[PDB]
Amino acid sequence: RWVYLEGIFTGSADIKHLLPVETQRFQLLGKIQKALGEYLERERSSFPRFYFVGDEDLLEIIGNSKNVAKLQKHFKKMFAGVSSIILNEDNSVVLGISSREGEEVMFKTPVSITEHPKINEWLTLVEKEMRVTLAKLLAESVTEVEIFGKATSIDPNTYITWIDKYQAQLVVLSAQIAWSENVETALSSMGGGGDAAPLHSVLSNVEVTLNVLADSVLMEQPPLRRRKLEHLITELVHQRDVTRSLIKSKIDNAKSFEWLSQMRFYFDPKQTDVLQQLSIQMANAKFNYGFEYLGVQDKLVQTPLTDRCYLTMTQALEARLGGSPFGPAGTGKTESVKALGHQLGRFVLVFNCDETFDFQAMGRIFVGLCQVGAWGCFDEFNRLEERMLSAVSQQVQCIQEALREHSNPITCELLNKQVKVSPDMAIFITMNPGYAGRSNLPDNLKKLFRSLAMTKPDRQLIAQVMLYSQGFRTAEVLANKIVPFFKLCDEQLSSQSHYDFGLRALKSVLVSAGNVKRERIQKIKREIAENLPEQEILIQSVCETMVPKLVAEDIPLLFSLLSDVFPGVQYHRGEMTALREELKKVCQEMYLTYGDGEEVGGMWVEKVLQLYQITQINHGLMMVGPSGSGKSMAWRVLLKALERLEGVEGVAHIIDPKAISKDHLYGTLDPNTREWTDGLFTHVLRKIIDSVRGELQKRQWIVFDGDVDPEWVENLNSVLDDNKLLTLPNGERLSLPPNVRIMFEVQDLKYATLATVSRCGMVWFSEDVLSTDMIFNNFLARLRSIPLSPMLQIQRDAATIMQPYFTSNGLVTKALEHAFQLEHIMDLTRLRCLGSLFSMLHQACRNVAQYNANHPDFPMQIEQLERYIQRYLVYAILWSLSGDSRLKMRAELGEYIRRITTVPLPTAPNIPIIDYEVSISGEWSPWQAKVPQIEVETHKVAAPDVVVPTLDTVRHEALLYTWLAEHKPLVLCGPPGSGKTMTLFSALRALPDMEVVGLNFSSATTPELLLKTFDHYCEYRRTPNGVVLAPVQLGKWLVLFCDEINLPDMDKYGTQRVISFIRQMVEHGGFYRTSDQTWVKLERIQFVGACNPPTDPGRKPLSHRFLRHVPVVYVDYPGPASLTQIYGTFNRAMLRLIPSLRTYAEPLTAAMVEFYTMSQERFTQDTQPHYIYSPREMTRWVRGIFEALRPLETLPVEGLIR
Amino acid sequence: FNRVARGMLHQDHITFAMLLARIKLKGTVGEPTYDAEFQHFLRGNEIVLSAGSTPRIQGLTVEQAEAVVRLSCLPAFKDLIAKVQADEQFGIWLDSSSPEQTVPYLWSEETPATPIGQAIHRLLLIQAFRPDRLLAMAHMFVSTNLGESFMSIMEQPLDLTHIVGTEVKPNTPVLMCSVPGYDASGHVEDLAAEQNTQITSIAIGSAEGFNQADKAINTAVKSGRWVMLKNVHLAPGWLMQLEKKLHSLQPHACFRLFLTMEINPKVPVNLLRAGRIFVFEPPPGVKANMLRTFSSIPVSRICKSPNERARLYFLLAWFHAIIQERLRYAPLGWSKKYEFGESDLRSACDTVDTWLDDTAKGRQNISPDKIPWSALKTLMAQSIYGGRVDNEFDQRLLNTFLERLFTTRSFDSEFKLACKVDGHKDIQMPDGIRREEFVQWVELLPDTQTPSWLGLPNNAERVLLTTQGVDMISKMLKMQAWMRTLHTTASNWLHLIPQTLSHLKRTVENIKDPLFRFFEREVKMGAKLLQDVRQDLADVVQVCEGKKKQTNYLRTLINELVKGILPRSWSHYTVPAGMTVIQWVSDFSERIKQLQNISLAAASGGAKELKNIHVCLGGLFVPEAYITATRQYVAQANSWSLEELCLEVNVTTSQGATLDACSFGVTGLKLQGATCNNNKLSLSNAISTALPLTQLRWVKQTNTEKKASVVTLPVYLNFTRADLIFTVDFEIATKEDPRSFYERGVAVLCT
Ligand SMILES: Nc1ncnc2c1ncn2[C@@H]1O[C@H](COP(=O)(O)OP(=O)(O)OP(=O)(O)O)[C@@H](O)[C@H]1O
Ligand SMILES: Nc1ncnc2c1ncn2[C@@H]1O[C@H](COP(=O)(O)OP(=O)(O)O)[C@@H](O)[C@H]1O
Ligand SMILES: Nc1ncnc2c1ncn2[C@@H]1O[C@H](COP(=O)(O)OP(=O)(O)O)[C@@H](O)[C@H]1O
Ligand code: VO4
Ligand SMILES: [Mg+2]
Repeated sequence: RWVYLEGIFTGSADIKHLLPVETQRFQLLGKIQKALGEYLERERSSFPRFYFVGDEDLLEIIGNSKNVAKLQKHFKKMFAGVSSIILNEDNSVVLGISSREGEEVMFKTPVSITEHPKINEWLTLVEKEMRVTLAKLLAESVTEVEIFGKATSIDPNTYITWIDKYQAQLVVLSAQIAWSENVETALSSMGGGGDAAPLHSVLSNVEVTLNVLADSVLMEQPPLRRRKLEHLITELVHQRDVTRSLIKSKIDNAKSFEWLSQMRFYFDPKQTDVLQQLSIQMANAKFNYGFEYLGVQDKLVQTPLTDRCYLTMTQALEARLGGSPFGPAGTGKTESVKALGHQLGRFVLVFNCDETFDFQAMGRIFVGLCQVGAWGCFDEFNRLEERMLSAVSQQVQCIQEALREHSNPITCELLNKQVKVSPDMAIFITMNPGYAGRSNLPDNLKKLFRSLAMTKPDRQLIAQVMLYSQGFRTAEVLANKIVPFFKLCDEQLSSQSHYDFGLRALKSVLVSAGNVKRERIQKIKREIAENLPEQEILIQSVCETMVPKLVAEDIPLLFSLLSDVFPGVQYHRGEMTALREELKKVCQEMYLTYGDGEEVGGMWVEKVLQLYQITQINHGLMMVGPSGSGKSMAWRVLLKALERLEGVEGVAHIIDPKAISKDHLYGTLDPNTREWTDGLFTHVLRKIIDSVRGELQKRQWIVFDGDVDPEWVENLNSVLDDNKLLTLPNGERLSLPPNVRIMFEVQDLKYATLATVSRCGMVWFSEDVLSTDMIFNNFLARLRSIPLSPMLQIQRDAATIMQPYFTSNGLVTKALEHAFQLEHIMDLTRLRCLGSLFSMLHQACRNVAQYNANHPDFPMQIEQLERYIQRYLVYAILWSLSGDSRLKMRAELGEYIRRITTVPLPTAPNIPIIDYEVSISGEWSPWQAKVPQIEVETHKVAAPDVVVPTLDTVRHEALLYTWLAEHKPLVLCGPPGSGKTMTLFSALRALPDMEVVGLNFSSATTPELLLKTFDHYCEYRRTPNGVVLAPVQLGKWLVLFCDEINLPDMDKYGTQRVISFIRQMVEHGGFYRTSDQTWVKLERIQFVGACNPPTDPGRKPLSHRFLRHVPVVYVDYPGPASLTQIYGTFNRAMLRLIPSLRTYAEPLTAAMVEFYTMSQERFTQDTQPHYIYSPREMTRWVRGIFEALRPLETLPVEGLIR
Repeated sequence: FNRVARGMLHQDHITFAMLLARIKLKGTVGEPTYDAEFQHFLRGNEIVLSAGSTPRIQGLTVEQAEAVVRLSCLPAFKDLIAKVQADEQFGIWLDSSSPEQTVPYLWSEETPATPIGQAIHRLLLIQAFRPDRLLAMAHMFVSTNLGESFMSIMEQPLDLTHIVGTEVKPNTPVLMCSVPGYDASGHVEDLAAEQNTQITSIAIGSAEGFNQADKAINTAVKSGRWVMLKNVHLAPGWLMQLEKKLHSLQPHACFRLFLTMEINPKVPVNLLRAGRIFVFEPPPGVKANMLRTFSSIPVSRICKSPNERARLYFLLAWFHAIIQERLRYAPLGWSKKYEFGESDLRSACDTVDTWLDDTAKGRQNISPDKIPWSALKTLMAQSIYGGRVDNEFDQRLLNTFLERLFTTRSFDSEFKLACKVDGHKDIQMPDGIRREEFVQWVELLPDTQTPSWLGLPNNAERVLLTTQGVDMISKMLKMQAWMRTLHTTASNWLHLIPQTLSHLKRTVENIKDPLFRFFEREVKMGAKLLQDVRQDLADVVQVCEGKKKQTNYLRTLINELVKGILPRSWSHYTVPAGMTVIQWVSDFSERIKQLQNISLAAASGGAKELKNIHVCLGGLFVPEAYITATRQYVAQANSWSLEELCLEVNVTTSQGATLDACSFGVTGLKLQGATCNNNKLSLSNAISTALPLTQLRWVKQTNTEKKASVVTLPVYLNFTRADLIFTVDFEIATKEDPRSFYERGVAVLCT
């Protein structure tokens, strides 16, 4: 209320001067607010395109009357192709229109802002003058093309001069109008009965003009003229096909349906001063070409399917309906709708509609489309919630029925007000039936549109025409080779989630082939000449696009197919020497292995190079592969190498999309105030677009590392296709700058629709890409550097000690490949084991450092350190590769390690090695020496903090202390009540500088629990060179004990939001606060989780992307003898208040344990959900008997059993 | 009956009529209650019989013999077995077109039964022998109880205005429930316009529709108007609130509230009870289609242009009827369940109107050969009814119908709308000039509609009719530990499925061969699923012995396995929807045994034995990969390229197996409605016919247009025609029409 008006009053200077009376009247709120709203509405009524503008920018536009240079940012959204206005020297008279591609359109009569100071007045004048100037230039170009249209053997010079003189859309119109008049005249002349055909003359004229164009495109041209020739060649090939068909079918009359069904043009220049000179008619429709400047748009090949689409869409445009094409993904529905819209010269606004598009949003959009008379193509209209699909049916029907009064001002009912409806507007909806995340339309709405099925586009024709326009002399043979190649790849190769052999892939191959041809021409010219091997260029582009996504088994299949379709053709990949040396250097500064060919690290460098190629071609990427494959390192290395090679600073924004609600990822708009607040992705994109800090000159990489499901990805469908635009429910449109790449670092695409898979370039990272010894080399290289100076010296000689074991076929590799054959409570992934092993080896080095500190004289020499490290290696291998399995599997792994290795090992012949620790003197010491026969006080038995030492207790506590010293997150998984919380708290009570905070995870837990915990226990939010979240208690480390970590429910696409949040804030060390979108970095925060086995009811297996950073320790139920000792201790403790029951302390415990065993095998969780029997019951048993016995002084054994 | 059936589906009309007939029968004068026979009619299939089923003179099938020996239990039919084998005309009667019209007298009665007694006895005989006609006999039964023309108002178009002005009180809302693909809002918009009654229509949703609808109801009940709430099944809570609100309004008369909804089980029950239910459904039969199409189109709109316009609409209507009633035969007819709706007919009429106005500027008596046939045969094949068509086989079907109807030679006198409609009778084109003549021609249509009217074969509804009859009887009858079992099931399955199959050896020469690459991929996938299925069943066995515990996966697997649902884990190759676990397991055993035979053949020989084996296309994970691999093999064996290759198929029933160097054998293909006496097809009345050892040859393409007698038959994986493998070119025999092949839904099935 008050704040909004105060903010908007200060946005401009002259606005305070405007309406000066109310300035003191405000500084009665309802009347002022409604007066301002009515001012904005009547201003939008004066210039209808203001309805495309929001108030926050309309106020600027009206206020910035004097500074016209400010207006040159709002024109990109008020118009279709207009980008800037060409003004006079004093910026008082606008002289013309400038497209974003640099194609001026100079007004015949300039608008002088001096005599039309009001913004709406001269904006309307410039719109009208743009229409008039386009009409007049089209008339002149039509006359010019009529001069040499009726002739043969056109000289290329005059034709090229005409092409360069006039605008691209005007050129295309000129050629089609001339052809339409020629064919009308020929069929009229032969309409007086069957006679000789002057139609052959028109066919020959088209053929010779096409030959001229093909030769003109063989030689190098300026890029703008190259695009003009592209358009003309596509068009005239279409005209040639049409005329050839007419001659074949022997049409004699201008009224035959073989000619009426063709889309025809009629220019009547003597029309008296209106934009209605040009009339475009198909079978029975009749549209007046709207003179909207479209800059230079990319024309489509007019295939028979596109002709059917034109027929149906024009038929639906007649009778004031709407067009509703549908089909699989990537069949040209959106682009065909846009092609028709620009063909008639219509302002076409594309919207990508998601469920956030509601009744009010669609109503405001329709207000805009009606006031301006602009088309609307609502891509994915079935992604709205079916309630809103029903609700907006009322609005669509209101528009259509009110629009039919024109065929009979005219106004309709939209959002409880009357708006002017123009006949020019249309409504189109493109849909994907049967795809995930899609709603089902009401039958009320399906009758408001005309559906059209677009299932099999004519790909052969598209390939032939595109290659022919690109200058390939063998375009027909190339198309006949390439399209069957794709249909056979779709059949011979295995169907994968990331596999795409549709139309989008073929179009990408064709564009890359054209670029490769141009580059090869330039290279030859550095060293006419049109004997290039064109098939080699095709294989070049195909291997640059279809191979990066190939799985190991489908690579030989694709290459056999290439060898059988293009026999005798050889492919020779480039060397990329400069980028390769830059990559080698960067891999040196990041402790990463570099390789070439078959060397160690080869397949990885091939992967990063393929990634660079796909980055060059595409603007949406997906790095797909099992976790632990080097995707993140690949893209980071490439970003640094490109920064140091090309010299452009590379900035990356990593976002986890599933770690936040898409209301926070894209933003929202409150229903009441109708004010839009940005999300996370939108804020990044707006900062890039509004490059206040020069963000447009850098390499911006927005990476989405997370999970892909058709709920938030589809909001970027309009961003990953040729549109390159992000559409918001606010109606704002954000254009993707050319320096921005969008990538998705994902591990699979099982839950992604084909719609998003086709829009992105797939690079497949196998697990063989990142080999084991490559990780070992990284570990050792980081060890010999990066001090955890005497510390570094210990690290260096320890790494020297460990070297012979970390071999490609050494101890660790064989141990790990054998441990893959064991049974683990959680899925066993290589990186989890390796990470636990590396953290414990770091702890071993820290132990050596601590020892050397404890002996200022006589530090540990090379021999003692050698023995200690080479024994701690075996200890840590056993713990890492079997710390999540039962005792039998741990024993089996120990037996295998004893069988293979030559490290000195304990000599006891019948006990497992896991019972043995390594002392600082490098000797195998039994764990049994560390467990004494404790004597608990006769009080405080079964107390919360009392832990009776046990083998499995000391081993597990030592392991947990090792892991928690390096602040590494970890998880304890086991049956309920087995001692996870007890063991963890015992471990932490040894660490004096850590405070633990408990968190209880239910099925309905969201990252909000974590955020509240941080808001309470970490209330400092500091802002040094960034923002850091730190615990309030200085000098202490906050531990978050997250119990039942695998409990929160998976959504429909297999993602747990809080697990993704934790994984993000552990691996990337922080998160995003959805209040400022600023990255917040964790300081002194670590996590420990406790869970039950995934096999348990209500328990979900955790994601491997999460399991990499957290090793898992399996705490099982104490066995019979373990319980016997644990509770005999408590019994002997409590059976002391009455010194006559002493001899009963031993049977009683046994009795207790005996009963427990029976119950645990009688009433399982199979019978009832609550039949879980745990040592918590024995603890309650002892504590209960103790409470009973505490006050009494004497008691017979009968009372004890009672 | 009329008021109830106006709110029921056509399928349940016969059940309700049979119940009403029972009520009338029990209230008659002195005829027997006939409960002893109705008991056998309803629950006579549950009689347990071990080894008494014996066909006589091989004149009966197993099901027929079982049914007759079950029906022999009744006192009247104690002599069925002797009587059927003592009569020769019974064989003729069994294979008759409409046996229910004339049923032989086989029961023995001491007294001459009343006509209702004969009706029910013939009902039992029809149920025993020819259950396909059972439903068609059931109608006859009702005809003898409630009198014929009892179930006849339903065939007529619905009369909204009479019921709304008469049979509906203001308080009771008018519920209009539409099946998937239908809507009723247009009917009421037309009704309100015709009655000159102002109607306020609102779509329910978005929380503004609620406020607007409440305001509209409030103003309408005190003034007298019509209110529509469209698609009001997306706000069930507000719908409860509306049901509560209507009960206490006491509105002005002439007020009406119409609630348009889809048939979904989440509609409130109390609202259904407090309203008047009208079910809108695709018409039954072409006759009802035509009648309601004509009733929809105003008579003023017909015969405004020259009189030939009247005929156009008629053809149009007839055309629409066909493409509305081929949908009820979705596998054989329209291969996909298209939503050919009333908007299609409205748009077709609009285009016909506009183009016939343009072709003849008012002048009457336009020439039959001067009407713009082209402007309609293509706007309705490429823009109106072809707009919904996905594949090209349905498109060629639509084009066949259009080119056979919308032609100049339809204003003749001997033009035949349909052929072999009664096996020999041809539906003749009516010779009318005015609309009323065509309406009368429609109303005299015989009630012997068969799928042969639609172009489909006459046996395209046998399964559907039997299922309908069984459903009727089940509805009538309804209206009147697992651990041991799973252990036995899983043990039997594990015995049934063979053990794991051996892989294929990788040699230096085998790796290049495309056939070997495909076969290795198949054997590897088969071994992977074989290990998984076998160990899953072994885990279930151990769980059902009590030895092994319960896992979340084991829980899900067992839960969906006792119910007969095929587990999502096992489904990795394409299977028809609704496949049971038992059929799936038999199929899996067949596929694994085929892969085992392949593995032994490959072990015996690497190159000379992977091409001389006959591969079952039905029992193959990816048969498209096999086709591509064979093509690639022929391309590599010679200098030919992949693109310059085409398929020629030759059926070799002799099993001589004289395979050429470019020929691959395939077994297990099934023609749907044609036989191959040679490599030439021929239309037949059998549902499917096995093709033994079709040879596939890859020959270099000549880019020559095929002959007239050659037809392009799709090949699908299974009966669910939802996936194309490839297409075959079969030459047809002499005196055959490829259009008849297209209409009769001839195809080839792998499974
Ligand atoms: N060239 C390399 N040489 C050695 N180790 C490498 C190399 N590239 C990556 N690694 C290591 O491999 C491990 C996993 O790779 P990385 O961190 O790049 O992510 P990823 O497994 O591809 O994906 P994500 O983190 O998304 O699951 C890390 O420990 C990383 O240090
Ligand atoms: N007939 C055609 N000629 C040229 N390009 C085409 C044709 N059909 C599709 N494309 C291209 O393929 C891509 C398909 O994009 P889109 O129009 O969004 O298809 P869909 O809507 O089916 O996903 C576009 O980049 C378009 O340029
Ligand atoms: N060796 C032991 N010493 C002391 N208490 C034990 C021992 N083993 C089991 N317990 C008892 O088992 C219970 C385990 O509880 P806790 O560890 O808090 O939950 P969870 O095991 O589910 O994480 C504790 O109450 C503890 O008293
Ligand atoms: O067919 V799509 O426009 O959803 O890529
Ligand atoms: Mg699209």
